[PDB]
Amino acid sequence: PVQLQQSGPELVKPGASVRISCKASGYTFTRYNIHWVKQRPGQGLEWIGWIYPGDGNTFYNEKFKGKATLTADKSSSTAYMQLSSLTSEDSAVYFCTRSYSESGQGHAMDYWGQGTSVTVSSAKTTAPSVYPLAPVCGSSVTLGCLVKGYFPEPVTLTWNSGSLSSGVHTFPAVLQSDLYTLSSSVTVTSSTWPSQSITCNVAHPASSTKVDKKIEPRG
Amino acid sequence: DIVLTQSPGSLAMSLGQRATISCKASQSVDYDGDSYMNWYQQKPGQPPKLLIFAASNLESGIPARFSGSGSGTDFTLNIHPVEEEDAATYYCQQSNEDPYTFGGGTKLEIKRADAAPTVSIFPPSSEQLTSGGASVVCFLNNFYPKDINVKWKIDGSERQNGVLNSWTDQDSKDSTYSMSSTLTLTKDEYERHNSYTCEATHKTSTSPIVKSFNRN
Repeated sequence: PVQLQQSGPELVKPGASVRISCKASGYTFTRYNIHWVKQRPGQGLEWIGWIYPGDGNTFYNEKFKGKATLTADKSSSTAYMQLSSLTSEDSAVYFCTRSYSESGQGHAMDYWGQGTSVTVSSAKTTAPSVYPLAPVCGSSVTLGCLVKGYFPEPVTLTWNSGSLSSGVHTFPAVLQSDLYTLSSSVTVTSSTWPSQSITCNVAHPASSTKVDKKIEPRG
Repeated sequence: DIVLTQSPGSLAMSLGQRATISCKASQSVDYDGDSYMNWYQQKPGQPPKLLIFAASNLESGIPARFSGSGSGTDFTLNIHPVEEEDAATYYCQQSNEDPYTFGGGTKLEIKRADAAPTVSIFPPSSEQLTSGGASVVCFLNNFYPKDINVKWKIDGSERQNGVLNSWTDQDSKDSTYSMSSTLTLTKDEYERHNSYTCEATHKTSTSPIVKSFNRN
């Protein structure tokens, strides 16, 4: 199967450079174009350019000339994009994708990488606090887990190590005090909890934060 | 640069109906006998997924519920039996002239029956109070339509400062929306008041849904 695996999220100081990778497998790397697409938070898709790994040929969108450089590694089937003079406005998700080659195939981008989130900021990596939210001192009961004050994105949250997946609402983070805050709710039958163990598990890999918080009834 | 204009920008269609998305190109995107109009679906947190290529060809693995039409400068994407999982944003795209360009995107909301929010209020955890903060959290879950108003009342007085709200995208399974409202005070601020109230105004009730607690 055609797969494009991109590098993980990046935090970069303003004015610096970042180089993100796109590793291809499942097809002949030297016979297809690799395109790069930019998506600012909450916005649409902007096309950056393409590289042909077969001969190293490239084409760049005029808006991205002088800021983006596309390279390809034949010895490892990996495409790279370097972005320079990084601006806080350059914070976005960058996708790599391969396009159809054959006639009548529209040159459509049929396989996409998962995207690489680039954060351009001078703010320092910060570990969050994780707070268990028990109900106030019905047929169902709702519990919460608050992850307050982390930077940069992302964090991952699970309930009972991911086994408790239904009835979960994990909300998008909001910016609070120049940091990120998110919360999650889980709703179960009232006969389930206080009686069965329920724990929220939080990871913030950028700060190597790994926390289990068991929800306990209030006193 | 070929400019692609999508219409409508936002669309809501009931379950099982037909959704139609239009894409108008400033210049023709068909060349000789071939067309370079492509359609993509993007769900939250995911890369775009190719649906239609060369303006009418169904991409392998994509259900036949999706189809495309048009030529030259005018193209259309049709989703017959609209389903819950189709909640996403849809993009047209041109591969005719460099630079490749995308349409602005069309967000499709799946219509469903009205549903009142399930509202839960949470006092600050003891650990956060030891940390010096006091976040009062209110979950308003599984409601429809998405339009909802949250009021925070402290000792019966409305409070606006210190409230931060977060909304989920439309659920891919039950087409509902959920929202978290957080009133963040300092510990000193929080202990100067007794009654904390999260008030939800939604179309499913003429009277607001009220959840409250006393600091005690």
